[PDB]
Amino acid sequence: INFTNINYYKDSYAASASRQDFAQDPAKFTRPVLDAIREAAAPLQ
Amino acid sequence: TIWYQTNFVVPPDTPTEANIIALGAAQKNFTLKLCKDTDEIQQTAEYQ
Amino acid sequence: VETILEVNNTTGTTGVSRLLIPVRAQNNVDQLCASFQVDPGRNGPWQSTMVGQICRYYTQWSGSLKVTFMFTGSFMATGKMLIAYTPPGSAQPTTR
Amino acid sequence: GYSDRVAQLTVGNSTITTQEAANIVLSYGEWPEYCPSTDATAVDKPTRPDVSVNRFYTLSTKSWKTESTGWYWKFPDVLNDTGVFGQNAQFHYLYRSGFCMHVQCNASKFHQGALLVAAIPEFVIAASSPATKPNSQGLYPDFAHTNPGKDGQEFRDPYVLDAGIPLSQALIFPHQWINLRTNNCATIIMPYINALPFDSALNHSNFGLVVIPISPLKYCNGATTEVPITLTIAPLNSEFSGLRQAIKQ
Amino acid sequence: GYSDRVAQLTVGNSTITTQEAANIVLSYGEWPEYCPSTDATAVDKPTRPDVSVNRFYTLSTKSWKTESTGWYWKFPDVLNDTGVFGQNAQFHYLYRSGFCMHVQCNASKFHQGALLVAAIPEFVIAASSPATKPNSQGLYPDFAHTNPGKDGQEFRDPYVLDAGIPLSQALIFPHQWINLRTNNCATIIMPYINALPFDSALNHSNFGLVVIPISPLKYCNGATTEVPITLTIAPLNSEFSGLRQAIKQ
Amino acid sequence: GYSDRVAQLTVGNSTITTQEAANIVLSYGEWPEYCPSTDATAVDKPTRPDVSVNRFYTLSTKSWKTESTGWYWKFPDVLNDTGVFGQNAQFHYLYRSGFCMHVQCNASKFHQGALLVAAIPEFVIAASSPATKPNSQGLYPDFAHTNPGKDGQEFRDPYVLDAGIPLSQALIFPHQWINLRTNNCATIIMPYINALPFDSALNHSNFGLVVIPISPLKYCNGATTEVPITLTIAPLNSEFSGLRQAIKQ
Amino acid sequence: SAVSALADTTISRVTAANTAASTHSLGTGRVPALQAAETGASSNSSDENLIETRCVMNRNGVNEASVEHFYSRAGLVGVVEVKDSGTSLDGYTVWPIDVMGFVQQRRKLELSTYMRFDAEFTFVSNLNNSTTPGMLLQYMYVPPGAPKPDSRKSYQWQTATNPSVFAKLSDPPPQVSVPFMSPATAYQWFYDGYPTFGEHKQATNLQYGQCPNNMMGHFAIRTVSESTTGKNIHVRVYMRIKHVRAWVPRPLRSQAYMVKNYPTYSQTITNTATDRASITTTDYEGGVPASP
Ligand SMILES: CCCCCCCCCCCCCCCCCC(=O)O
Repeated sequence: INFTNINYYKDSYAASASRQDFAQDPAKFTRPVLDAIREAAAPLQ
Repeated sequence: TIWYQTNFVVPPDTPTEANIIALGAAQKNFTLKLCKDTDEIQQTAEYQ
Repeated sequence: VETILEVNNTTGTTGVSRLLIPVRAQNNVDQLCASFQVDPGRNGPWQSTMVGQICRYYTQWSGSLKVTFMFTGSFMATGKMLIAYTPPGSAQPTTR
Repeated sequence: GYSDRVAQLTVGNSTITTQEAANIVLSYGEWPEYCPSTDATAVDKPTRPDVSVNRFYTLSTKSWKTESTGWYWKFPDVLNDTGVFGQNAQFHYLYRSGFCMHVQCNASKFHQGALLVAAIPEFVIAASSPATKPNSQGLYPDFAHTNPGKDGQEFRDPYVLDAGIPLSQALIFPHQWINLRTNNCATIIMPYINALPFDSALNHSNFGLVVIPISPLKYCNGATTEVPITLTIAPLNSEFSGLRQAIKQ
Repeated sequence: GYSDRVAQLTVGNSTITTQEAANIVLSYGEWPEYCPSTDATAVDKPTRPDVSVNRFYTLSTKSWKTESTGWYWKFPDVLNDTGVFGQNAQFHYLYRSGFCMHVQCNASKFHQGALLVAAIPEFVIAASSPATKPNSQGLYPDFAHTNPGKDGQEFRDPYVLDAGIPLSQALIFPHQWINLRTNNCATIIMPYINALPFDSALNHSNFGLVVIPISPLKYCNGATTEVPITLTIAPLNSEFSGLRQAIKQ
Repeated sequence: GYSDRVAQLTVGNSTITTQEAANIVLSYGEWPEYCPSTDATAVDKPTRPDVSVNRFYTLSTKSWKTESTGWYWKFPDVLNDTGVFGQNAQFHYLYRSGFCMHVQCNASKFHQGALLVAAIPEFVIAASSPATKPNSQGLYPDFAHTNPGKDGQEFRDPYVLDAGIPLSQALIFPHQWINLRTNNCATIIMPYINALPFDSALNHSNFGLVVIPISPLKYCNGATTEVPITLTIAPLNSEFSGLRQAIKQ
Repeated sequence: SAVSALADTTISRVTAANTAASTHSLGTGRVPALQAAETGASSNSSDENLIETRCVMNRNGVNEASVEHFYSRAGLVGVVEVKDSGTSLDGYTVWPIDVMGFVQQRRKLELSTYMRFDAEFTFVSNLNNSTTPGMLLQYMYVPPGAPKPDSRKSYQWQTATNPSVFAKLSDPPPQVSVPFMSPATAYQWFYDGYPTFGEHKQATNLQYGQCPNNMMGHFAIRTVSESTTGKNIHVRVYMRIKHVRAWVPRPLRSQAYMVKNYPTYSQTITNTATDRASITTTDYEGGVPASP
């Protein structure tokens, strides 16, 4: 029984840290290219 | 380690020495644990 | 994200020159080009990498690493390299 | 499942062709877009001079030498005095736009070297102080180094990007290499990145555009020595608001 | 409907890449296979050390010269003292395996020459006698010429394959050319060929692996003179039976 | 509902028969097993040399005397230099296996004495210091006492197992007695016990194998004096991963 | 009801990527190892395609590497001395709120270009000998434009609108949660520009890079006293960042900082990687080779 993530004040920014929304999307930094390259292919053909 | 499988062969009139650039990164199954404080930069006084 | 390894972190090498692995035409066969350890948090070539600098903010790491080598010679220059990763227990190999 | 080596970029009345191209970098996977009404704050109707300003501008050509350190530009600053774009940037208080930066450097199959072409958002230029404490003038860079104009500024310490950050990690930014054995151009499409929907094109420079030779240019006697590097850019989806008297700087 | 020039051979923990490859020769159209229970004769359960022995071994590098005659190896003999394969060949009486021989020789686009890479089953080496009748020692080749080890042995008379058979007909064997203008490697997958299901890896050599320069290596002054030839092989589907004390030879 | 006195243990090409056997101890009621994919951590494909290494090795024979204290071995260390198992332990970084330890000691119906055969996991050997404080060399045992090899090491103080723990409680470990009036052998099947799925067979010794005479050997004049004790072991479900150059120690 | 809400509050584990089993491949046209780093994209090569891997159902948790967990850790951001002895009998001090004064918090923050977050400020105040006698302190937050105090008795301490915290030294550290206060959408640790128009031909040019969207006023601290107390108080301000949003990651600073609000490195540039003897030396003795 967990009793946490409860806000005691009227303003929302007084709540604790929001640690339930882990998202991972590395494509925007690792593959920022237009023509998607397959792994098994020669990239420049 | 990097070894010469064969030689580095060039025709005439082209540089005989070149460079290899190494780019390191992590794979999809990379993970970190037990966040701590780094030891990269030191400080002896406040930056005022 | 792939970032440049500072493999040429030798004394005397300054500036951008520290990011280059020199390769040249050999007079003998089966010679050693360069070497480095693959411990990301260890003082060495991995200090210059984004993975190497974020690893220093954490105690323990796990997973496969990845090194991409880019040859920057002439279009006319050809060659073949053997890049070997030696698991723990052995020192740096002395021969190919 | 691969990328073709030939490419043609047509925007406005300009067209750029290349036959040895690596790819086209779409920075952070987002295309340039106009400000949505959900994110806008100014109430004046913006002007969108579609084809008169969104077009390729060939701005500066630097000669790559064996001891070159590199050069950098600031995107809004490099176009503030050219064409219809410069006028709209001078006549309007507010401005926003993406761009498509295209760096061109061709050499023979007997040359070698590699450039690092990166688009650095909020590229704050640092000054290197000679360990002087009392807040001397040499603690902050002059205006010629922060806003180089269209001629660009050559790096003093490319190893630290003239900003105290290591060059080796500059690949965290939208980047591309020009490896003379592989390709002769680098294309980066960059959307408008800023904490504000609009901003002044005169005070604030949204992006820094660096071109740094990692592997030095090397060739043998007899080859063409003058190997230029040309920077061509084009604003994309550029808007302007807050019309008033033209202000130079 | 054609063969690609690039190829990658992955077996065990080893991987070989090539970018100028002709094809891969599958000798006699049969893949290496384990001994079927219908053809086996020994009743002891064989050991199959899958990935510890079936892997690529880079063994010897010979320097191709303009007056080179060629070299030859014997397949089981060349691996009898290397790695986990050598140990299993020394600890077990019986052995069988195929292999994938890979010969590597790269040179510039300004060199020329062609090698003949062939895998000769039961390559019995002949001795050239000086017309001597009385069964002298010079009537049979010494052990250094029949089992050269990992260093290989250079041909004395490549025209007759050191066996009295004409070199011109050696193409009846599973072969491949290394033509410097076309490719830089030669791959031959060879199944276990023998009149017995198993055999001793120490006494009997199943295959001879020859590399003979038909068209001599020629280049002009200024090119790289040292042009090596590297032999990399890998056993396939290797079994061993009849365990006992390790026997060297 | 009982246990038969005769037994035969067949693994690999080895077979051990006994006609006066007590039982077979299955340590902690778990059989040796290969590492499940749920518990593995290394991504390299392991090698499983089934019958070449999983076989009985007769290693050492110690002579039981009336004033003997006992002997101990370390399981991975005692096989690191014998047979195909030793080679795979030297060529691979990672290793895991169970074993079936079999201690043989026969004597006439006119001899008497009892051995305690126990398999101690993580048998850390202690040094007995002569009450010396300043961290002298005599504070830690040398390598000959921690890794005795195949000859084993005879106990200095069997009463405390050379580890400061009382011998009387060593029966908390998987054990078996060799009571000369009852049986002449002791069999212990031990699964791989370690906090890691794999580990180095050279640095870490998973189990200590002790043979301690509790009731001393006694006989009358005329009986055979030389009463040997033979240790035969066999790895079970042994895997190896991380192939590299063979490392001795 | 809301019982289902409170039950689903434990940190749920999402594991790292699994590794699938793979085998050897002998053919042409399939080259997952060959890449083109010039395209600016990182290599998409997998382990499965370069070696023969096993099936590993990975169960290592990745939740600790999130931006929130990386930043939601209170670090020192300011040290304020309330001098009330010796030559400065002020009993009050007005500290300009700037979180770029200390390296550990600064380097972590500069990992990103823009950040939008709420903060939880904590004040650890004590005397020089680390003792905490009962002494009433007032920590008043002075937003940009509010009148700043100039003495321990001035009218600004009435705080009829300014938020103010009263706490003795002996109490547990005061702690308040501060919202995202900024005219912009996010705080901007790097502002490549100037705040005002003009020629910018000044000899110093100290205005370069100063974005007023980050300047959030001052923290006025005083001892609620009738006269001088003769005791100096040190207030350590700790900022814990919550509800974090980061944009445009940057290289982590490699040169030592020199000033608070500016990137400025010494002319003696330190290498990012420590030096070694040559390019072919590693300090790892390893084990004894079995057969050299
Ligand atoms: C009762 C007293 C409470 C204190 C109120 C603190 C308010 C702090 C504002 C939020 C801090 C984050 C923004 C800091 C940005 C300035 C950094 C800089 O660019 O130098």
